[PDB]
Amino acid sequence: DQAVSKQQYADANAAYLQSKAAVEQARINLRYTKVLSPISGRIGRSAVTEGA
Amino acid sequence: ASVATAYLTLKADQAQLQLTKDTLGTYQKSFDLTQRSYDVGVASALDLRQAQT
Repeated sequence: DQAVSKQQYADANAAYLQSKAAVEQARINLRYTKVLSPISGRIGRSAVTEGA
Repeated sequence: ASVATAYLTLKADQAQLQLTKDTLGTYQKSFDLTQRSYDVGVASALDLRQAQT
């Protein structure tokens, strides 16, 4: 109903998209720390055990 | 005395009329600019309603 400008709607949409980008980078660092298989195959032994 | 005061109030009130016409001109130019900025999108409709009042 145009009760606020289109410009500080574009500003709020930009703040929303930038904070989605920050959550996406934090979710990338959180999908790390559980080190997934880069490729499927046959795995050897753990050179770095628990606790190290 | 009464004819003199009537003529002086006539001159002063038409000068007041000219100044209110000039303030009306400036308010109309300000609403013209707020309607211009409303079409483009910088100013919201609240500033448009304030300029219209």
